[PDB]
Amino acid sequence: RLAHGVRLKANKDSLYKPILRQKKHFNSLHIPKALQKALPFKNKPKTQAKAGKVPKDRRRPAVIREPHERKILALLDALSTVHSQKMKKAKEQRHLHNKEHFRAKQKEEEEKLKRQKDLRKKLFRIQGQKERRNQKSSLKG
Amino acid sequence: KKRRKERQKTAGDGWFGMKAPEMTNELKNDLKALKMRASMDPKRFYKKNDRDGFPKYFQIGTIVDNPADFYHSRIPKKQRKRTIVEELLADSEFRRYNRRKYSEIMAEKAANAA
Amino acid sequence: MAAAFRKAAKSRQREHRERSQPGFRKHLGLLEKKKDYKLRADDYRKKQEYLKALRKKALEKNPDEFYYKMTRVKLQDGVHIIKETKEEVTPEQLKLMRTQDV
Amino acid sequence: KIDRNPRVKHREKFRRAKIRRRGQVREVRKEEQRYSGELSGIRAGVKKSIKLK
RNA sequence: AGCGUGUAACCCCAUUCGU
Repeated sequence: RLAHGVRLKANKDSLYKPILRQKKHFNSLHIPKALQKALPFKNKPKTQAKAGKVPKDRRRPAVIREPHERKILALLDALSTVHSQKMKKAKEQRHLHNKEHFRAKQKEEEEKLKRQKDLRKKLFRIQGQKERRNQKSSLKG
Repeated sequence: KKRRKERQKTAGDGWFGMKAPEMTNELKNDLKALKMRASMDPKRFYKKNDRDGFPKYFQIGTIVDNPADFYHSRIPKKQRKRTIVEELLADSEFRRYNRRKYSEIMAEKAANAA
Repeated sequence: MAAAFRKAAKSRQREHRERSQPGFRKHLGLLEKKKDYKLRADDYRKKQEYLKALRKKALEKNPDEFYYKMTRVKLQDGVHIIKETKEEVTPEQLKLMRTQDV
Repeated sequence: KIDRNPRVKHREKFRRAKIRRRGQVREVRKEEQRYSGELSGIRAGVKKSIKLK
């Protein structure tokens, strides 16, 4: 290649690039209307109606807010959104750290049962020899 | 029954007869802000709240000025407000941090939705 | 010194890399791997087991079953919709709302 | 790089050990500034005394 | 009409043609 003028050309498909995937959402399960009727009353799904419609004469005008309290009300919701996220994030950190601790614990009882059977093993033989004498006197009493 | 009802209107003699104030939308707004004080300052950390609900007996007031703390600890009268929520509305440091955190969550959530 | 052998082997930490969708088929979407397929595979398996559980319960359903909730609620196309409760306003109350609105 | 010098490695272990101890116990501090509060909550339900019997 | 949640013809009324 150096002697001639041949130059390396790299395939674009063969090169490695970041994938940059996005997480996947799935539709909710749909229960056929025939199945819902066939289901027993205890297992029947029960839902609430929307009932959005209201008659013109019955409906009332909405509250009109002054700009001052809207500043206060928007501030509280923004503070509530941040606080709710912080507690939920801290919950997972507590959940994760407790998980390895329980996993760390289970290793010792697996080791602990190993010394349990070996120590009991030497004592077990002495008990077994006593049971032999009970065979000869089993018939007599 | 009537003597029970009279005794629940006050905290009791152990705390010199504190009364339970009537709950309003301005009093409830202040108590909700106090519960969520952990997220106001990223560099300040607080202990867990004593109770999940609101206290039954409480009172609202302001700290008296002291002549000795003229420079060390005193807020000018122009900066003082009537309520806790209005104090949060006024200071620039809390507003600047909160809007950045809130926008970040929504920008994250917009990507989450898509 | 089995651990010493393993430590020498793991001196290099470059891992094998993932290949992407070919360019001439880019409009189709991302090339799914085993981790991507497992998400949609477990989702379908989750729903089918639930539908089989629902269908089996329909077999031993007793048409003569009775509940006191049945007296005040009627089915709509077989679906049990809980209708919202009424307000039961009175004419005197109705006249007060309209005066407050104006 | 910290493994190259054993003396500075022991220095870092002590610094972490004091940080980890802060969770277990409270460090003593003087009143270098006028008292203005706890900087945190005051929990009235926690009882940290030791019973004698 | 009736089966089928993975990011209607046929029929019917009338119009035209024609061994």
